[PDB]
Amino acid sequence: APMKLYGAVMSWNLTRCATALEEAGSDYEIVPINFATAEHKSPEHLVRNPFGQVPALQDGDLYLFESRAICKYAARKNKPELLREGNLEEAAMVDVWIEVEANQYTAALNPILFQVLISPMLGGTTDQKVVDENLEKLKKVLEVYEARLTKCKYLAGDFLSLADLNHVSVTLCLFATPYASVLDAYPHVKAWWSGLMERPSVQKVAALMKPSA
Amino acid sequence: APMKLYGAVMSWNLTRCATALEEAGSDYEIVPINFATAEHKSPEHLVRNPFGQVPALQDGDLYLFESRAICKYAARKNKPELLREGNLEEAAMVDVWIEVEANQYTAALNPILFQVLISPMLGGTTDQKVVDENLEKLKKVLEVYEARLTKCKYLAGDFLSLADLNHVSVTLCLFATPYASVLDAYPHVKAWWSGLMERPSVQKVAALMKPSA
Ligand SMILES: CCNc1nc(NC(C)C)nc(SC[C@H](NC(=O)CC[C@H](N)C(=O)O)C(=O)NCC(=O)O)n1
Ligand SMILES: CCNc1nc(NC(C)C)nc(SC[C@H](NC(=O)CC[C@H](N)C(=O)O)C(=O)NCC(=O)O)n1
Repeated sequence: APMKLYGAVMSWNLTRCATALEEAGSDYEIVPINFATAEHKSPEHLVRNPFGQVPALQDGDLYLFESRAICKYAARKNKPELLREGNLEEAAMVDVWIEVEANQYTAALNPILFQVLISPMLGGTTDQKVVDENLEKLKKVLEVYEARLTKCKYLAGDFLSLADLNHVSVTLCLFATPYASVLDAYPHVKAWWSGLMERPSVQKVAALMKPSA
Repeated sequence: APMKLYGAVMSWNLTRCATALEEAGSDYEIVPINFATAEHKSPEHLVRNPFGQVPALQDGDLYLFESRAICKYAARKNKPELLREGNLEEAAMVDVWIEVEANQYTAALNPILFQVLISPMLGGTTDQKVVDENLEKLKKVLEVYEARLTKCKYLAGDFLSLADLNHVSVTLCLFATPYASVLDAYPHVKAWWSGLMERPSVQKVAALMKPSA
């Protein structure tokens, strides 16, 4: 009996777990959730995430939330080589660039991507000040990324981590704007990305969320 | 032998490394970085963290950064009970609530903490509407916490774990500001903090912060 990825396939949080599991090879069924009815906020979803969010990933009697916790369990079933926790120096850095995403990448991206995508489709318009400010930010943050792989071939060094995979969900949405010309004038990160895109679980993902939202 | 933790102790990121370090019994020295002279952007420090912030650990010729990455190292070096790896249900409980603090506890404490401590250092002032408006987000996350620590001794189990220790830092800073009464309305969160104040290692950081009494 496979795993249920709860919540909508639009969200890069959720198209984060599924990049984990599809790369994992896990067994995952996505079960969509109704925000319209508030079913993310029932007793029925107040076992799967007691704040009231998605993703979850139910597994037997397992209720795991948060995106990046969830995306880990993918790793330690499926290819634990994604984690690399045979090595307290290699697990070290895989957790450096796991975190560098949540706090330096996404954190600059998110601001561009709910201004050119969440806000407009909600009736507000693109606030271009706040587009510009985080573009800059995401520039800076893109410098480091270039260096890191101007040297190492990847992010936690020279193997496929959970770190890299964690990057694509939200990055695909840049390519859903014309704002992913940033990715190109840094040459080592661009070509890095393509790599992931080439990989054929970005592709299930990169068509998972393409169709509908 | 010895581990190097860079960054001022006024940072509460930095005091969250340097408390995972204490429980784990590691061997760390805190070398100060200093914001005023911009020691953090020194072409020096950009080798311990290319972004330009504290913390970074130095261990060996290995540098880490990102608080949460480096409280992984401490648990994954000198005390592997703290993560419970090799037990996917318990090791997965832990990662979860490591996101929980990151996204639900601190993500509301942050701007409380900034409003009432940092902000007065620059401009004179605290935005009491910010303070009030993340206060109630924090009252909201508490209630889960109350739910979960009636099910459980500690956060991820009845084991102690990274999980509760990653909280200790900001909760302390929370007793700096006048809103540290909010944990009275929730008795089981009160136990568990005060419980976890008894630890040698929480007090070692209690008086790294305040001078002492
Ligand atoms: C462009 C697409 N962006 C978009 N569209 C919509 N549309 C809607 C149907 C909401 N849904 C989503 S995020 C849902 C959200 N999750 C979270 O932010 C959870 C993220 C958390 N840090 C972790 O990874 O668990 C949550 O529960 N919302 C909190 C709540 O409503 O209480 N994204
Ligand atoms: C007594 C005041 N304590 C105080 N005052 C200020 N701001 C003002 C006081 C000036 N800074 C903070 S710590 C959070 C942040 N570090 C980063 O977030 C680090 C990024 C990463 N997530 C991490 O955990 O290391 C930063 O301070 N680092 C600064 C940096 O970016 O270099 N606290």
